[PDB]
Amino acid sequence: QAITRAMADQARTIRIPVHMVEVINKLGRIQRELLQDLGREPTPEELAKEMDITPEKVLEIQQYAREPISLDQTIGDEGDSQLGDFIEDSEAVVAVDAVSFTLLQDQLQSVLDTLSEREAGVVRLRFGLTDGQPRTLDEIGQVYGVTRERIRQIESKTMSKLRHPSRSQVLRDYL
Amino acid sequence: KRLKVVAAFQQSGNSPMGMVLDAVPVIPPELRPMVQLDGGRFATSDLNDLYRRVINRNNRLKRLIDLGAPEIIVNNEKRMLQESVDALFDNGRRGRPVTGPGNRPLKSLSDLLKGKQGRFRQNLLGKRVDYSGRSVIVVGPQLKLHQCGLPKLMALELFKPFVMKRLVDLNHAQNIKSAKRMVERQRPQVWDVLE
Amino acid sequence: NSVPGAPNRVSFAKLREPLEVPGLLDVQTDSFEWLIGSPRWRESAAERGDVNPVGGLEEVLYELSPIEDFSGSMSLSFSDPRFDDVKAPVDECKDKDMTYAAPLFVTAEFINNNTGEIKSQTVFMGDFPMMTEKGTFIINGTERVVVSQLVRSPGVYFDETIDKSTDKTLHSVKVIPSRGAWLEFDVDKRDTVGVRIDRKRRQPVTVLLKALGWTSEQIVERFGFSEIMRSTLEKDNTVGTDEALLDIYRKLRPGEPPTKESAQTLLENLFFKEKRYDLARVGRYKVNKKLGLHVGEPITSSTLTEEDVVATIEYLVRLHEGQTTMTVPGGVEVPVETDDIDHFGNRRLRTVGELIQNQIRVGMSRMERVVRERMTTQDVEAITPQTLINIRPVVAAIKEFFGTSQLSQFMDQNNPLSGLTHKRRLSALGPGGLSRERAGLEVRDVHPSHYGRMCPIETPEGPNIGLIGSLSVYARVNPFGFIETPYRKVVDGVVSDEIVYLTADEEDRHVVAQANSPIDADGRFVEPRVLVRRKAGEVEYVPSSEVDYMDVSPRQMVSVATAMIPFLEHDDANRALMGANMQRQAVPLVRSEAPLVGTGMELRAAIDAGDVVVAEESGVIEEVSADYITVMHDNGTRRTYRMRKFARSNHGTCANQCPIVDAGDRVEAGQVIADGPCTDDGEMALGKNLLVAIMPWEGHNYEDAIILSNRLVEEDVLTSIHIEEHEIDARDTKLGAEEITRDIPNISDEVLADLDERGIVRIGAEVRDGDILVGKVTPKGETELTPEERLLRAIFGEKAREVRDTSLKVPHGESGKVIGIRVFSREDEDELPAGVNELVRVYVAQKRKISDGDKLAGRHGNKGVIGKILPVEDMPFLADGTPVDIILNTHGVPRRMNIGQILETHLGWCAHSGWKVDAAKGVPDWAARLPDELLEAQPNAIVSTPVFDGAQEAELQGLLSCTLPNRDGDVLVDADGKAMLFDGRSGEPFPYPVTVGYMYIMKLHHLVDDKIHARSTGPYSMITQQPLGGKAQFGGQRFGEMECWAMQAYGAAYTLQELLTIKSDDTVGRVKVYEAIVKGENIPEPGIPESFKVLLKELQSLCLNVEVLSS
Amino acid sequence: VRLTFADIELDEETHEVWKAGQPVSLSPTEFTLLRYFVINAGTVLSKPKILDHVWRYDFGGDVNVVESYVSYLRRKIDTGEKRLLHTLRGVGYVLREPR
Amino acid sequence: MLDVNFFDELRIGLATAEDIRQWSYGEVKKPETINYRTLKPEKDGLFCEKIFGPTRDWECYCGKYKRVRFKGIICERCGVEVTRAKVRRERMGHIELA
Ligand SMILES: [Zn+2]
Repeated sequence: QAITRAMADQARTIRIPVHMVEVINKLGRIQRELLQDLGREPTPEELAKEMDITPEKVLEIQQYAREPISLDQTIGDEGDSQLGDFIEDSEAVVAVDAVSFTLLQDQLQSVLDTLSEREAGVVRLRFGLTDGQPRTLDEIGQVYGVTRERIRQIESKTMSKLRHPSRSQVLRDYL
Repeated sequence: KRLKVVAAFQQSGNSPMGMVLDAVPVIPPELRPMVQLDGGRFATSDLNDLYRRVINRNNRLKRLIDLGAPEIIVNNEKRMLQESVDALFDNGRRGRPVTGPGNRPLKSLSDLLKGKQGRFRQNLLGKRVDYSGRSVIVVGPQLKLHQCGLPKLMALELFKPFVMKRLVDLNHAQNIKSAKRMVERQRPQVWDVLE
Repeated sequence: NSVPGAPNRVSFAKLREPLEVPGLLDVQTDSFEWLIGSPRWRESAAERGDVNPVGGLEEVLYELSPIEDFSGSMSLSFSDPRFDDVKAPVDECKDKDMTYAAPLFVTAEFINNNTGEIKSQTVFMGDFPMMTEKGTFIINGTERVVVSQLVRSPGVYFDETIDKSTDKTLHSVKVIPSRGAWLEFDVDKRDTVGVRIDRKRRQPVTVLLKALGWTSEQIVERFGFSEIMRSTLEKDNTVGTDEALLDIYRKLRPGEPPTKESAQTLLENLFFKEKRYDLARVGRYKVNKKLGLHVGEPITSSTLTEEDVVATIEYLVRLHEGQTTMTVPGGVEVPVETDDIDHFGNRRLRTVGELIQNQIRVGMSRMERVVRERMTTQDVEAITPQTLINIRPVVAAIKEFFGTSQLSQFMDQNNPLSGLTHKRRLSALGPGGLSRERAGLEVRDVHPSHYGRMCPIETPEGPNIGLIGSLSVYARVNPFGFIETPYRKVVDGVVSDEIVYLTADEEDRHVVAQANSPIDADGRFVEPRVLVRRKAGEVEYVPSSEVDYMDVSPRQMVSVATAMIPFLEHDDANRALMGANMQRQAVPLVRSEAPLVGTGMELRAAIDAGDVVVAEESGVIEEVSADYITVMHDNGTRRTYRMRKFARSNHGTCANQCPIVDAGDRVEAGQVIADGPCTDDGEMALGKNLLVAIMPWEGHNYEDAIILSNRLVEEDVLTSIHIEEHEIDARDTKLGAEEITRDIPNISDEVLADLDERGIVRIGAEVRDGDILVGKVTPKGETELTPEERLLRAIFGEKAREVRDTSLKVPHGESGKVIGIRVFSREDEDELPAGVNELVRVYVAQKRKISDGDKLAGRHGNKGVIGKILPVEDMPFLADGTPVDIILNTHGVPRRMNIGQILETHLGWCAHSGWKVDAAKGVPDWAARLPDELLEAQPNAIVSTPVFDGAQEAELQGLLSCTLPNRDGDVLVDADGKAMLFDGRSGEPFPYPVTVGYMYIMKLHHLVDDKIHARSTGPYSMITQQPLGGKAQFGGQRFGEMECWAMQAYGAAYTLQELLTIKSDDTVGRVKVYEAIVKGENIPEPGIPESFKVLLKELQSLCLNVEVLSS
Repeated sequence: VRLTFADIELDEETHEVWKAGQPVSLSPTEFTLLRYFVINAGTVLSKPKILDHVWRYDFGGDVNVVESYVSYLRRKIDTGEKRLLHTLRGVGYVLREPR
Repeated sequence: MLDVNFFDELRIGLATAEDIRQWSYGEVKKPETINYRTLKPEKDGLFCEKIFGPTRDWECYCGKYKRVRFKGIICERCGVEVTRAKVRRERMGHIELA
């Protein structure tokens, strides 16, 4: 019992609960004993009957049973390079989209400055441009001394005057 | 021979207490990353295996010592803890190196600083750089000394932001986002603005 | 000829070959037949050692049986290894990427010794991979070839050393048995003996000799003449066999307490038991032959015998004493000499059969361990053979052998020659072999014993020089793994046609003669003293009556790839080596014209390559077509040969197969039917015949450069199709699934016009870099949607587009048309991997013209890129007005010792023009030795020239003398070989004649398109923010520290700083500099590199207190 | 241009739904939830994602709203205990025809 | 210590336990790295979000804070400080040996 608990809980790089590894081991056992009795690897559908579960769960078990690989092993036939040399950092900054976004917000501010300063402030606080907090209509009213319905009318004015195709063309290309 | 080290210890304010170890630091996770290679397969830096081993040994030692155990078991566990520590710091320095799958030694911290594969000689003295390329050379008998040939595609890819700023300056593409596809489609107006 | 479809290749051979070259694939086909035990191997083994005809699988099964239990009341046996039919044909298996295999069945035998029970269960053992006719294994659809390797043959190896102190010739021996413990006997600085066992530098012979149950009485009986051993016996300091046994146990197995039986059993368990130490059958035979122990006894009991140790000790001592013949009591006398390690008599050949059998054996042992474990725990009398047998380890072992083992790599096929030389090649690397750093200068040399066994030319020129080689054309593998070659035998100046086969060590006892010797049609040589090769590699003169053997033919010490070079004897070894290397790297053209001048090996190589379909059975041709051919046999039934068109090779080269027969012409069994990628009319054709000018031309051919005519571009003379395969996997993810549709967000129309409504490209639509190939829509998930997007969607009405367009973009630097679609899906009920739902593989092909930068080379090793493709007007042209085709630099010829290329050029011009030797007033003297049917020739004829028995200089002079013109009266090439050329630029005739002729030129697989790379800003690695490397990713050139040294030498500090800081490492610096050269702003100061900080963190976390001090 | 799955039929023009052909009226936000489901039929939706997209970003309430809503959709369309609108614990909700 | 390229000395010496526990942002006490289902770091594991810092930018483990407005303030529930992801490159931990 102690050895089995240790193997289930501690011998895996990715931790798996004992209930799950028990069924994984049962699946491996039944598959490797059915290989001899059939002479052919069984498609999950059939092992699903032995496990009395849907084959989707069997496939999920199989894709969970795989273990992580090492980033130091030489992948080349001869020894000159490591696997980690071929891995791209997803979180790394592409350095083009960031610059594009800088000019993109420049274009945004230039376009919105065409609109009225009241409307510009309304949309700025509406979607959280000056800050990271988009604000509710009542906040816009209390910072403008106006009712929420008039801010709704202001929003209607903003996104209507915004659809005017001169703005539409100069902002559409940037995508 | 003994003086040339004991005198160095004496002159400095370095206590030899740290020359033995009581706690072990942990390298930041990003320097020992687990990146999910596409397809569900994971990949780790093999330092995490050693860290797991030493953590397991330490936890078991804690359990044995605070549970009450024969001295043989506790001493053996301490021995394995020591072995795990040296394997972490210097794999294969003494005894058989600790291998994993495929019967290959695991990388330790010291293994990252040795030979042409170490941090120094591979990633600090020399580095891979941007704005570069490689091609086959041919004889240039009609050229001058200061001149040299350059393939058109090679120059186009090398001078990317330069031509972007130039073409946008020439109004080739109202916007740089347009200039992306403007250059990557290799439309004819890029060649003169490149030249 | 002697081949039904052989084109008439007139050859300058002076002598007839007593035998034709064998099947060049026999080094693998025969081994696999022996491993299987097929009747084809059975009948051959019936006359070459039928004393014990045993298959490799049979051998290992008999070795394992009978496995026993702890007590002995239970037993299991294996017997009768039988196979079954293949699961699927070769083409079908390669199409749907499974492994070409057949089931394996072995009848087990479970015996209950206590009471008596027989259970003959027929147990399935797995899908054993099988070798195809071409000799290529197929695993997961790809073509894989297992290459034979060379290892030290297990046995004894007496060596001699100098102590460099008193000039005393020390001696040593190393019993190197496979799967066993080493034993070393030697003589140290003094006159004692070193008998170190398992690297323990102690224990002279006294302790071992007494531990073998012997007393000093027998030792002094055997050794009364050896002053070296008598003194050692005097200073034994240990008396009593038990004392010696316990001393050995102490110095061999410390830690455990010894007993009266621990060491006694340990000695037998170490060297006299088969469970821990067993030199192979070949090792036992080698020991027997070297020591003369057994000469007429069947080989058995692979475990070491007591006589062997005593014989080894006596041999070592007598060698130390300086004798010449040692006789064991009870065995035939053997010579006393040290054993070389590079001689081919001591280097085996672990072929495919041995390697597969060894991996089978390790799997056999693993499952046997499992069987033994289950054989006791499980209750008795409820046991069936199925219960014990677990076949998982065996299939795991064979699969792990075939994949990820440098002894079994990809079958590189850019031409039939590369396929041929991938097999029949000898490697020195791998498990049990030596690595490059392990390889000293002694291994890489060419031992004199290689003559005829292994070719001394075909070798990679990189760091693996001397390790990987290729087998000769006439060589054969002996049943024990030794490389064996045939040779004629001569008696009293009479050479018989009896062909005997001799191993490497067998040639020591005899004397082999010159391959080309003045035979007088009765065997006698005109002069007695003939150049012969002696035992120790010495070449001296020997009277005719003294020689006993003579070589089969010339080109016996040569390989198939390096037997195609005409005038080989005129080329230097280095340039011949290089040319043999580029022979494998030729690419298949669209015409594949036969060379004007070649060697007779081309036809046989093309036929045996396997990619040229051969009519197995004779008969008339019922119907012929591009896609299929149906031959009407002589007896009722017919045979159809499905053809392969534009099949992608393993190296992105076409594999077109065009038929060369007619509608009603009778064909003969063994005749060529359709030509392969690099064949025409059934013979090798790796290049084209081109006019050559050896003059320098305005420096455009300076330093090995070549300039070609644009006619080759227009006429498509040098152009090769390149098939490229792109894969996309549509797996399962917690986003749902990936659909192959057209619903890709934010796409235009002119890019989507050539893509069908099923998510793939229309068959026959041209694409280039960056175009959309397969539309794999993927749910994007969710992240921080930029506020700007929220504003943007209200200006044009764009929907959310909740899916990421993870489609196929055609990568940079390639284009072309689309061949076809091979689509796999789970809905199609195929064996796709777990989680994977759809697999689509698209094929893209383009016609790659010749261009500057492409590498061209002849067969003599003259390489070089294309300096310029200039129009036909701008080239020298003869008085006939024919523009020259190619131009080579003259400086490269004399300085590289490749004089053979101009000889080939002269012969090619002669063949192109034709000749009629005027043998009216007697035969000319040069033509007297020149054979018949050569004095007359037609224009554009084909001639052959064996590498070492070929056309002489005088014959070439005579051919140049008679050079009948084409259509008018014009002898453009004079007697000396030069010719008159007019400049195409200025128009005045060149002041001096220049030699012209036809030379064979082939395109190499080093095209400039695959080697051009540029990168502005790509991806970066995880640990350090440096860019990646290689054309597969965006790459980025590596700036090594040596280039940094040159950087410092100039003193250009700022350039080095930028290179190491902002172009490579500093992330903030990277984004800032990009912003700088998009805003036109001045480039800012470099920051602190991130890799240095990462180093600092490793030092800090390595328990090293590291701190950077401001002041 | 109408959106269909199994027996559920959608008309985006005048905002009404069909469940194998008998009338039904439905609340606005629940309608939007059903629209987000059918437009991503064949893709699983995660709750934070739903409250992000169909629901306004300034939503400062608890999470139980989304389960109450999907319970409304179940009791409206998938009256049976087993449903075409499946639930994954901690992963969100999705529209699957049961296998 | 703050790396503005104004350096005059690089000093290296022995690292006592006090120095390393001064550097550490917590103690690792569990040999767990990534949950097999949610693919997120565990608590007090080798990839501890609380110890080595946030993975996503301006996000806590429990999702209590997900906006750049919170800066430096440590979540009171999961204990994860809200800052950039580069601290995962910077911050380091330690193990207390028994
Ligand atoms: Zn939190």
